[PDB]
Amino acid sequence: AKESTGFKPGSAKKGATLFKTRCQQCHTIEEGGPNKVGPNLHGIFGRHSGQVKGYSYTDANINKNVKWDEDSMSEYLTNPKKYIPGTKMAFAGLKKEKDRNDLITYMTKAAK
Amino acid sequence: AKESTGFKPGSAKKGATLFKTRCQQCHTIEEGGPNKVGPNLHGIFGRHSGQVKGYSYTDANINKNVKWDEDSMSEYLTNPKKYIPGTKMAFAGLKKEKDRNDLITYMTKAAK
Ligand code: HEC
Ligand code: HEC
Repeated sequence: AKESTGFKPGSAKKGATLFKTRCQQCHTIEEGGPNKVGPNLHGIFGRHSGQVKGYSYTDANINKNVKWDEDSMSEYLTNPKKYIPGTKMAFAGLKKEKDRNDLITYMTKAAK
Repeated sequence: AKESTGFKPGSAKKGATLFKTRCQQCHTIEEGGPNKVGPNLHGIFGRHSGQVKGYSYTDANINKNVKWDEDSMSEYLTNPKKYIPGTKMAFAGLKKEKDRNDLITYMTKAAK
Protein backbone atom coordinates (compact mmCIF):
# COMPACT_ATOMS: atom_id res chain seq x y z
CA ALA A 1 0.00 0.00 0.00
CA LYS A 2 2.23 2.64 -1.54
CA GLU A 3 -0.33 5.37 -1.18
CA SER A 4 -0.77 4.34 2.39
CA THR A 5 2.97 4.38 2.76
CA GLY A 6 3.25 7.78 1.11
CA PHE A 7 6.99 7.31 1.74
CA LYS A 8 8.73 10.66 2.20
CA PRO A 9 12.41 11.30 1.53
CA GLY A 10 14.58 11.43 4.63
CA SER A 11 18.16 11.57 5.72
CA ALA A 12 20.45 9.62 3.45
CA LYS A 13 23.17 10.37 6.06
CA LYS A 14 20.88 8.86 8.64
CA GLY A 15 19.96 6.04 6.29
CA ALA A 16 23.65 5.31 5.77
CA THR A 17 24.10 4.70 9.52
CA LEU A 18 20.96 2.63 10.00
CA PHE A 19 22.22 0.38 7.15
CA LYS A 20 25.47 -0.27 8.94
CA THR A 21 24.06 -0.94 12.41
CA ARG A 22 21.24 -2.99 10.94
CA CYS A 23 21.60 -4.64 7.51
CA GLN A 24 25.37 -4.62 7.01
CA GLN A 25 25.74 -7.68 9.37
CA CYS A 26 24.01 -9.59 6.60
CA HIS A 27 24.09 -7.55 3.39
CA THR A 28 26.29 -5.51 1.04
CA ILE A 29 24.80 -2.82 -1.22
CA GLU A 30 27.85 -1.93 -3.33
CA GLU A 31 27.77 -2.68 -7.06
CA GLY A 32 29.65 -6.01 -7.41
CA GLY A 33 29.52 -6.76 -3.65
CA PRO A 34 29.09 -10.49 -2.80
CA ASN A 35 26.18 -12.41 -1.21
CA LYS A 36 26.73 -13.03 2.55
CA VAL A 37 23.97 -14.08 5.03
CA GLY A 38 21.56 -12.03 2.89
CA PRO A 39 22.00 -11.26 -0.80
CA ASN A 40 23.85 -8.25 -2.25
CA LEU A 41 21.32 -5.41 -2.57
CA HIS A 42 22.86 -3.34 -5.39
CA GLY A 43 20.14 -2.94 -8.01
CA ILE A 44 17.37 -3.89 -5.56
CA PHE A 45 14.92 -1.17 -6.64
CA GLY A 46 15.06 -2.25 -10.24
CA ARG A 47 14.19 -5.87 -9.43
CA HIS A 48 11.75 -8.43 -8.15
CA SER A 49 12.28 -10.53 -5.01
CA GLY A 50 14.46 -13.61 -5.39
CA GLN A 51 16.66 -13.06 -8.45
CA VAL A 52 20.24 -12.28 -7.43
CA LYS A 53 22.22 -15.15 -9.01
CA GLY A 54 24.06 -17.59 -6.82
CA TYR A 55 21.99 -16.79 -3.73
CA SER A 56 19.75 -19.44 -2.24
CA TYR A 57 16.36 -17.94 -1.36
CA THR A 58 13.42 -19.57 0.44
CA ASP A 59 10.51 -20.59 -1.77
CA ALA A 60 8.65 -17.92 0.18
CA ASN A 61 10.59 -14.96 -1.20
CA ILE A 62 10.89 -16.44 -4.69
CA ASN A 63 7.14 -17.04 -4.76
CA LYS A 64 6.43 -13.61 -3.33
CA ASN A 65 7.64 -11.99 -6.62
CA VAL A 66 7.89 -8.52 -5.09
CA LYS A 67 8.72 -5.63 -7.44
CA TRP A 68 10.90 -3.73 -4.99
CA ASP A 69 9.92 -0.08 -5.03
CA GLU A 70 10.10 2.23 -2.00
CA ASP A 71 6.50 1.68 -0.91
CA SER A 72 7.12 -2.12 -1.06
CA MET A 73 10.38 -1.92 0.92
CA SER A 74 8.55 0.19 3.50
CA GLU A 75 5.93 -2.52 4.35
CA TYR A 76 8.56 -5.24 4.17
CA LEU A 77 10.77 -3.40 6.67
CA THR A 78 8.10 -2.97 9.28
CA ASN A 79 7.73 -6.81 9.37
CA PRO A 80 9.52 -8.92 6.80
CA LYS A 81 8.01 -12.17 8.08
CA LYS A 82 4.66 -10.40 8.02
CA TYR A 83 5.22 -9.26 4.47
CA ILE A 84 6.80 -12.61 3.53
CA PRO A 85 5.67 -15.57 5.66
CA GLY A 86 8.42 -18.18 5.24
CA THR A 87 11.31 -15.79 4.61
CA LYS A 88 14.60 -16.61 6.38
CA MET A 89 15.55 -12.94 6.87
CA ALA A 90 15.88 -12.63 10.68
CA PHE A 91 15.25 -9.10 11.84
CA ALA A 92 12.28 -7.80 13.79
CA GLY A 93 11.76 -4.94 11.33
CA LEU A 94 11.83 -1.11 11.59
CA LYS A 95 8.72 0.00 13.46
CA LYS A 96 9.05 3.86 13.27
CA GLU A 97 8.11 5.29 9.93
CA LYS A 98 10.80 7.94 10.24
CA ASP A 99 13.40 5.14 10.51
CA ARG A 100 12.26 3.49 7.33
CA ASN A 101 12.15 6.71 5.34
CA ASP A 102 15.78 7.56 6.26
CA LEU A 103 16.93 4.02 5.43
CA ILE A 104 15.07 3.74 2.17
CA THR A 105 16.51 7.15 1.25
CA TYR A 106 20.04 5.82 1.51
CA MET A 107 19.16 2.49 -0.01
CA THR A 108 17.53 4.17 -2.95
CA LYS A 109 20.76 6.08 -3.52
CA ALA A 110 23.43 3.53 -2.55
CA ALA A 111 21.76 0.71 -4.41
CA LYS A 112 21.79 2.61 -7.73
CA ALA B 1 -2.50 -2.50 -4.71
CA LYS B 2 0.44 -4.17 -6.42
CA GLU B 3 -0.18 -7.49 -4.78
CA SER B 4 -3.76 -7.22 -5.82
CA THR B 5 -2.60 -6.34 -9.27
CA GLY B 6 -0.14 -9.23 -9.35
CA PHE B 7 0.66 -7.91 -12.84
CA LYS B 8 1.83 -10.71 -15.13
CA PRO B 9 4.05 -10.23 -18.18
CA GLY B 10 2.22 -10.30 -21.49
CA SER B 11 2.72 -9.68 -25.14
CA ALA B 12 5.11 -6.85 -25.83
CA LYS B 13 4.09 -7.28 -29.51
CA LYS B 14 0.51 -6.88 -28.39
CA GLY B 15 1.48 -4.04 -26.07
CA ALA B 16 3.21 -2.29 -28.97
CA THR B 17 -0.07 -2.22 -30.93
CA LEU B 18 -2.28 -1.15 -28.04
CA PHE B 19 0.13 1.79 -27.50
CA LYS B 20 -0.33 2.96 -31.05
CA THR B 21 -4.11 2.66 -31.25
CA ARG B 22 -4.48 4.11 -27.78
CA CYS B 23 -1.75 6.34 -26.29
CA GLN B 24 0.19 7.39 -29.38
CA GLN B 25 -2.54 10.01 -30.26
CA CYS B 26 -1.29 11.82 -27.18
CA HIS B 27 2.10 10.44 -26.17
CA THR B 28 5.58 9.46 -27.39
CA ILE B 29 7.68 6.89 -25.52
CA GLU B 30 10.97 7.19 -27.40
CA GLU B 31 14.03 8.51 -25.54
CA GLY B 32 14.21 12.22 -26.49
CA GLY B 33 10.65 12.27 -27.93
CA PRO B 34 8.76 15.57 -27.31
CA ASN B 35 5.70 16.37 -25.15
CA LYS B 36 2.45 16.48 -27.20
CA VAL B 37 -1.10 16.35 -25.71
CA GLY B 38 0.36 14.12 -22.98
CA PRO B 39 3.98 14.11 -21.84
CA ASN B 40 6.78 11.97 -23.32
CA LEU B 41 6.80 8.66 -21.42
CA HIS B 42 10.44 7.57 -21.86
CA GLY B 43 11.77 6.91 -18.36
CA ILE B 44 8.26 6.68 -16.87
CA PHE B 45 8.96 3.62 -14.68
CA GLY B 46 11.90 5.29 -13.01
CA ARG B 47 9.89 8.36 -12.02
CA HIS B 48 7.12 9.94 -10.01
CA SER B 49 4.02 11.55 -11.53
CA GLY B 50 4.41 15.13 -12.77
CA GLN B 51 8.11 15.68 -13.43
CA VAL B 52 8.85 15.71 -17.16
CA LYS B 53 10.27 19.22 -17.73
CA GLY B 54 8.43 21.66 -19.92
CA TYR B 55 5.10 19.85 -19.61
CA SER B 56 2.21 21.54 -17.87
CA TYR B 57 0.48 19.07 -15.53
CA THR B 58 -2.69 19.56 -13.48
CA ASP B 59 -2.18 20.12 -9.77
CA ALA B 60 -3.92 16.77 -9.44
CA ASN B 61 -1.17 14.70 -11.02
CA ILE B 62 1.63 16.76 -9.48
CA ASN B 63 0.05 16.36 -6.05
CA LYS B 64 -0.59 12.68 -6.63
CA ASN B 65 3.21 12.00 -6.49
CA VAL B 66 2.87 8.51 -7.97
CA LYS B 67 6.03 6.37 -8.13
CA TRP B 68 5.24 4.73 -11.46
CA ASP B 69 5.84 1.01 -11.18
CA GLU B 70 3.85 -1.64 -13.07
CA ASP B 71 1.32 -2.24 -10.30
CA SER B 72 0.70 1.56 -10.15
CA MET B 73 0.31 1.89 -13.93
CA SER B 74 -2.13 -1.02 -13.82
CA GLU B 75 -4.63 0.73 -11.45
CA TYR B 76 -4.14 4.03 -13.23
CA LEU B 77 -4.98 2.46 -16.60
CA THR B 78 -8.23 0.91 -15.49
CA ASN B 79 -9.45 4.45 -14.56
CA PRO B 80 -7.04 7.36 -14.64
CA LYS B 81 -9.62 9.84 -13.35
CA LYS B 82 -10.43 7.28 -10.67
CA TYR B 83 -6.78 6.93 -9.76
CA ILE B 84 -6.21 10.69 -10.18
CA PRO B 85 -9.31 12.86 -9.65
CA GLY B 86 -8.54 16.13 -11.44
CA THR B 87 -6.21 14.72 -14.10
CA LYS B 88 -6.67 16.06 -17.65
CA MET B 89 -5.77 12.75 -19.31
CA ALA B 90 -8.91 11.91 -21.35
CA PHE B 91 -9.25 8.20 -21.90
CA ALA B 92 -11.80 5.86 -20.38
CA GLY B 93 -9.09 3.41 -19.29
CA LEU B 94 -8.29 -0.25 -20.10
CA LYS B 95 -10.87 -2.44 -18.38
CA LYS B 96 -9.56 -5.99 -19.23
CA GLU B 97 -6.62 -7.05 -17.15
CA LYS B 98 -5.13 -8.91 -20.09
CA ASP B 99 -5.07 -5.61 -22.04
CA ARG B 100 -3.16 -3.81 -19.34
CA ASN B 101 -0.61 -6.58 -18.88
CA ASP B 102 0.25 -6.57 -22.63
CA LEU B 103 0.50 -2.78 -22.69
CA ILE B 104 2.56 -2.46 -19.55
CA THR B 105 4.83 -5.17 -20.97
CA TYR B 106 5.66 -3.02 -23.97
CA MET B 107 5.77 0.16 -21.96
CA THR B 108 8.15 -1.37 -19.50
CA LYS B 109 10.43 -2.25 -22.40
CA ALA B 110 9.97 0.72 -24.77
CA ALA B 111 10.21 3.26 -22.00
CA LYS B 112 13.64 2.02 -20.85
C1 HEC C 1 20.75 -11.17 8.82
C2 HEC C 1 20.32 -11.71 10.16
C3 HEC C 1 19.88 -10.08 8.12
C4 HEC C 1 19.81 -8.75 8.38
C5 HEC C 1 20.36 -7.91 9.57
C6 HEC C 1 18.92 -8.18 7.40
N1 HEC C 1 18.55 -9.13 6.48
FE1 HEC C 1 17.81 -8.81 4.69
N2 HEC C 1 17.88 -10.77 4.21
C7 HEC C 1 18.38 -11.78 5.04
C8 HEC C 1 18.00 -13.08 4.46
C9 HEC C 1 18.36 -14.43 5.13
C10 HEC C 1 17.36 -12.83 3.34
C11 HEC C 1 16.70 -13.78 2.32
C12 HEC C 1 15.36 -14.29 2.90
C13 HEC C 1 14.83 -15.44 2.09
O1 HEC C 1 13.76 -15.87 2.53
O2 HEC C 1 15.44 -15.76 1.05
C14 HEC C 1 17.22 -11.37 3.17
C15 HEC C 1 16.58 -10.77 2.09
C16 HEC C 1 16.43 -9.39 2.02
C17 HEC C 1 15.68 -8.72 0.97
C18 HEC C 1 15.01 -9.40 -0.26
C19 HEC C 1 15.95 -9.49 -1.49
C20 HEC C 1 15.54 -10.12 -2.78
O3 HEC C 1 16.42 -10.18 -3.73
O4 HEC C 1 14.36 -10.55 -2.91
C21 HEC C 1 15.74 -7.40 1.22
C22 HEC C 1 15.13 -6.24 0.38
C23 HEC C 1 16.48 -7.24 2.45
N3 HEC C 1 16.90 -8.49 2.92
C24 HEC C 1 16.81 -6.01 3.03
C25 HEC C 1 17.33 -5.81 4.28
C26 HEC C 1 17.60 -4.50 4.94
C27 HEC C 1 17.41 -3.19 4.20
C28 HEC C 1 18.05 -4.75 6.14
C29 HEC C 1 18.44 -3.83 7.32
C30 HEC C 1 17.32 -3.18 8.15
C31 HEC C 1 18.07 -6.23 6.31
N4 HEC C 1 17.59 -6.82 5.18
C32 HEC C 1 18.48 -6.87 7.44
C33 HEC C 1 19.03 -11.53 6.23
C34 HEC C 1 19.15 -10.34 6.91
C1 HEC D 1 -4.95 12.10 -25.05
C2 HEC D 1 -6.45 12.28 -25.18
C3 HEC D 1 -4.40 10.96 -24.15
C4 HEC D 1 -4.30 9.63 -24.43
C5 HEC D 1 -4.91 8.78 -25.58
C6 HEC D 1 -3.65 9.02 -23.30
N1 HEC D 1 -3.23 9.98 -22.41
FE1 HEC D 1 -1.86 9.77 -21.01
N2 HEC D 1 -1.93 11.73 -20.53
C7 HEC D 1 -2.73 12.69 -21.18
C8 HEC D 1 -2.71 13.92 -20.37
C9 HEC D 1 -3.51 15.19 -20.77
C10 HEC D 1 -1.91 13.70 -19.35
C11 HEC D 1 -1.53 14.60 -18.15
C12 HEC D 1 -2.71 14.63 -17.15
C13 HEC D 1 -2.50 15.73 -16.13
O1 HEC D 1 -3.43 15.78 -15.32
O2 HEC D 1 -1.43 16.36 -16.16
C14 HEC D 1 -1.43 12.31 -19.39
C15 HEC D 1 -0.58 11.75 -18.45
C16 HEC D 1 -0.22 10.40 -18.51
C17 HEC D 1 0.59 9.75 -17.49
C18 HEC D 1 1.22 10.42 -16.24
C19 HEC D 1 2.65 10.96 -16.51
C20 HEC D 1 3.46 11.66 -15.46
O3 HEC D 1 4.63 12.10 -15.81
O4 HEC D 1 2.99 11.78 -14.29
C21 HEC D 1 0.74 8.46 -17.87
C22 HEC D 1 1.53 7.34 -17.16
C23 HEC D 1 -0.01 8.30 -19.11
N3 HEC D 1 -0.59 9.53 -19.47
C24 HEC D 1 -0.07 7.12 -19.86
C25 HEC D 1 -0.91 6.86 -20.90
C26 HEC D 1 -1.04 5.58 -21.64
C27 HEC D 1 -0.12 4.41 -21.37
C28 HEC D 1 -1.98 5.74 -22.54
C29 HEC D 1 -2.62 4.77 -23.56
C30 HEC D 1 -3.63 3.72 -23.06
C31 HEC D 1 -2.51 7.12 -22.39
N4 HEC D 1 -1.87 7.74 -21.36
C32 HEC D 1 -3.50 7.65 -23.15
C33 HEC D 1 -3.46 12.43 -22.32
C34 HEC D 1 -3.69 11.21 -22.93
